[PDB]
Amino acid sequence: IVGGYTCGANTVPYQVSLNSGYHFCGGSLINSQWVVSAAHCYKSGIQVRLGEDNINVVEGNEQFISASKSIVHPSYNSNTLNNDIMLIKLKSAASLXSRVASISLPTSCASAGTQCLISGWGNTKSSGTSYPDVLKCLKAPILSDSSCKSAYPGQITSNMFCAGYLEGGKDSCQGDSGGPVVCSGKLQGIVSWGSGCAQKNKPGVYTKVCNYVSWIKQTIASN
Amino acid sequence: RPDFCLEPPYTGPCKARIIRYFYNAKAGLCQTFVGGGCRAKRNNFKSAEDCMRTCGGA
Ligand SMILES: [Ca+2]
Ligand SMILES: [Ca+2]
Ligand code: NA
Repeated sequence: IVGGYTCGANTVPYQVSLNSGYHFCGGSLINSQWVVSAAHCYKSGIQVRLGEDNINVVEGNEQFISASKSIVHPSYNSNTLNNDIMLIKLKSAASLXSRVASISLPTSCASAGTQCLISGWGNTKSSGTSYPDVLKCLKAPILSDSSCKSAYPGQITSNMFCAGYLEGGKDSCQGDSGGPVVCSGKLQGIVSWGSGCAQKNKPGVYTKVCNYVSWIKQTIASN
Repeated sequence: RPDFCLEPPYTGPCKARIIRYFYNAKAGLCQTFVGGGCRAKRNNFKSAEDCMRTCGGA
């Protein structure tokens, strides 16, 4: 997260870290046994780390649970990045309380201008590299489909949306993928891609979760 | 033909922070870099062994 702020220990209870010997992606807990992340975050031997703040130190509220299933959307296109969503089943149910909690799926899509909370342990620099110990947060608005397409000609599908600030300086970055974009208590997006990070005229692109609600519910229930 | 082993490492547009390997012709060895998770070029390996086998001596 570039241009953000320190969330505070466990202030984003649904945020999880995907670990494969180190942190490589984020995710959002939607129930005691399931996590939503990005399809490009599909990796081998994933371990989900819940209740995390400082990703480099054991603080006492962590729950490390291995992934028992990692289901990439059947229509994920690795070239266009369309349908960039993945569902991870936890090998054992996570203990939910305040520090570890699920986030609700949307009942309807969000409109342009809606303020959302984006979080993660990704790069905090637009130029260069610096990864935080603690979870970072960022308030950013959902942008119009028209502005998103103008920023990325011939690249934005109906399953993607832009969010951020066109002047640059605030954005999600490498290490944030799979993480949440929560608006009014609903998980509306998944950190996906963008041209660099926090660059002028290049807002972050996110997977439009509201288009997958039925698929998410049915897939989870059938696994 | 252009040797893909001599192309600079490409993180890509996706925002994962996956540690991958690329052959650094200047240093003469396979080094680590951050792969974003999508649109990978060929000088992007999962291990030092894969990188050395494919690009060693380039
Ligand atoms: Ca910790
Ligand atoms: Ca290296
Ligand atoms: Na802390």
